[PDB]
Amino acid sequence: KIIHLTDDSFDTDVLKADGAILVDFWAEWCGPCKMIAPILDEIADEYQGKLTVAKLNIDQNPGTAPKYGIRGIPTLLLFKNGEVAATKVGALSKGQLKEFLDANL
Amino acid sequence: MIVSDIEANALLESVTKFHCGVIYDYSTAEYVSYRPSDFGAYLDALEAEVARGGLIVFHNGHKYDVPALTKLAKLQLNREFHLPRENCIDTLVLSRLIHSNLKDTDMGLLRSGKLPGALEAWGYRLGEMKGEYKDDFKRMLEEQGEEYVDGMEWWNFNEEMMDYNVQDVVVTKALLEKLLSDKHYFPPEIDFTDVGYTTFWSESLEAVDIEHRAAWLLAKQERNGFPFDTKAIEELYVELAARRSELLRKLTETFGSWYQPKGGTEMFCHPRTGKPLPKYPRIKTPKVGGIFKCELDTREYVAGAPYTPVEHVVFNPSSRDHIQKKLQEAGWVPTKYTDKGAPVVDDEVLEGVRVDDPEKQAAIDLIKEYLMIQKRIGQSAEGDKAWLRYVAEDGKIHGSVNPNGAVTGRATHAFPNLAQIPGVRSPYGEQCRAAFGAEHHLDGITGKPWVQAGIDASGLELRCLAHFMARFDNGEYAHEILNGDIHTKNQIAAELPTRDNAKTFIYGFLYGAGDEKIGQIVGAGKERGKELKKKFLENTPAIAALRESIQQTLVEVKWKRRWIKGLDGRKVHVRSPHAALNTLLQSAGALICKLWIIKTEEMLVEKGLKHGWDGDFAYMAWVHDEIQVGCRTEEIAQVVIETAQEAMRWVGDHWNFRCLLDTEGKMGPNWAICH
DNA sequence: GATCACACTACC
DNA sequence: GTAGTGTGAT
Ligand SMILES: [Mg+2]
Repeated sequence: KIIHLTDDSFDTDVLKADGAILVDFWAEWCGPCKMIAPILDEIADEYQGKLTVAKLNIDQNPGTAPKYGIRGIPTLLLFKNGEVAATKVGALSKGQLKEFLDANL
Repeated sequence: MIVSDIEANALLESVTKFHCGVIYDYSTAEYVSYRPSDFGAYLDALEAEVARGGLIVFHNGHKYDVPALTKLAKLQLNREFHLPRENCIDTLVLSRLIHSNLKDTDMGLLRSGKLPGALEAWGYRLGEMKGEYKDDFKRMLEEQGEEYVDGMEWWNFNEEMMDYNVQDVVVTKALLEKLLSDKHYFPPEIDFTDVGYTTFWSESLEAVDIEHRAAWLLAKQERNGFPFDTKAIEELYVELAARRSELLRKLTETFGSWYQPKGGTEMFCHPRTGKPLPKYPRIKTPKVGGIFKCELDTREYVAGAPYTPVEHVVFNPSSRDHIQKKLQEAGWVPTKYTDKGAPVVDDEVLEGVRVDDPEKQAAIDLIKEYLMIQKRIGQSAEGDKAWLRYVAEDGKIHGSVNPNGAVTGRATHAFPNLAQIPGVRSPYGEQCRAAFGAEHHLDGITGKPWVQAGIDASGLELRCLAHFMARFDNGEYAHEILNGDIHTKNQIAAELPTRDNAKTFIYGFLYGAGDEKIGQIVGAGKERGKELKKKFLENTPAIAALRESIQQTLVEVKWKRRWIKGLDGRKVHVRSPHAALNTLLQSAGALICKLWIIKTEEMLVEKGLKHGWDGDFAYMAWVHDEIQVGCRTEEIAQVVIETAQEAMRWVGDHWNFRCLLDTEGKMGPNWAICH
């Protein structure tokens, strides 16, 4: 259910998409990213048709993150109409994520 | 004999006022203080010691006190004051001769904390006086509530300054007596604090006289300066800067930026077991933050939700770690590592790196060019010691020279180091060397550029070796150098394919060329290099004999003696029995070149030529086996060149050298042409 | 099997 | 400012 983005597919998959898209900027060497990954998998399946969860690995795709001023990871950016609607940084739990989404959707 | 010191308002270049001076007279055993209005009486006292055929002791007087007094006497009193070289003794010069195995802060210009080894105590105190005075001054000001301004402690005379001046002489006297107690340089049967100047130089070891003449001459050389073409370097800098930017533009496109952990406070701990995970990047755990305040909380953090602080890093070609990171990702497997375990990333290694991505392979050449460009920019313009930062108002660079800075007796150069200007054979070397030249100095009367005489000692290292092996081969090697062809002789001795291979091979033994570096001359490694050395030595028994004779005087790692006797009799400290022969060779060459430039200047002056820009010639730089001399006319340049050859022959005869010594001179407008 | 100055990064 | 690495010259 999770969309794996690339720098070259970002503009089309995120900025010009319909409906809400949650983007997770992560790296394999980050402990916290590893913590939330399992959480995002369950969120994608639970919110399908309601939300699209996508991931962008900042090591293999170095061009995008800088444009959004990433300063920490994981960084969850909620996009709506090609604009960043909301943003949270850190390994939130299932509940903090669910309430973050429900609240912003 | 008298010991003395002065305090003035600035460094030699801009000193305008005498603050005070102190004189200790051994004949009366009394200290006398001279305040600002006693300047004329101070000079009178110094001239009275000269009238008696006496001696004047200063610590660093050759470079500062003596020329400062001449300058200040003319400026403040309209008086001509010129202490003769023969009447002056310098305890700093003496210390550098006797304690040549020790470093020193060169009167506080160097941070004592960064020097390796121990430091002689009295000299340490003398070098630190300025800094100690400044701290007392600053302390006293603040105790009274007024602001301290950089350098204000030297603007006016005050009694604290006078007290430091007295202490200075007290310590200089102590230092002096400690140095005169060294029986190797000063015969114990003579009291050197009770003799006239002629006795002092004639009864002390020859090295004492030579080091003072060298320091006197090099102080003059520093004052002369090396004429420098500022505009040319400013234009070279624009060119280099533009190329640097273009290389960076190309390299940053090829090697993209990335993120790295940065600013993490706490350690990442496994969420389930709690096991600390020291290797993971450090994290931060928001103390505040939530989803709602319900009104939404538009803050980025959530209390308890950890994250890893990171920073964006752009590829930096000057970073050998960035280079290593990107090349390994491109498939490079390092073979050479450093003690700290880091992969070696130098030009030789980079030359050998092979990665299959064409663009990244080509980018390695861009990286090597970038490192070289930066090297040039740092030396000429951006470094703390860049030429553009040191060129003075007179259009000259006045580099400092420590006449006996190295253990072997070689001089050291700094601020900036004029002995490390890129050679004409290296990238941009021609433009660098061309910017240093007599042509850039316009005569004070006629406005016409001066000309340059560049003179070097011919193959000095091999002739020194020939000299020392003459005891074993009866001059065979020396005979081959000056009559046959020593290079092809060594080529056969070794086995190397061509003559030039032998020239590289021979210089190799001299300038740290290891076995791998040797075999690497014929296209191989260690073995073909470890065999070439052995073969050479078996076919040149005299060198083997020399080596064993040198070590038998040093070893039995128990030492029989930790020093070798130099050509002028001084002790030359030997660091390793293995470095003994090179220590012996480098020392001989250094002393030969030192006496040579001293004798050359004396003969020119004997011929009636005046040393200085207001005269006929000016020493501009002395770089080990070579001197660059500015000359008012081409005719003088010719005389200097001929005189230098005469002086070299005089030196060879003076020390009964077994190999004939020679020089070669070239006349031109700058250092590029006079190479 | 040499002597020495100095710059640039990375870290405190 | 210090430690580690390299380059500039003989
Ligand atoms: Mg002084």
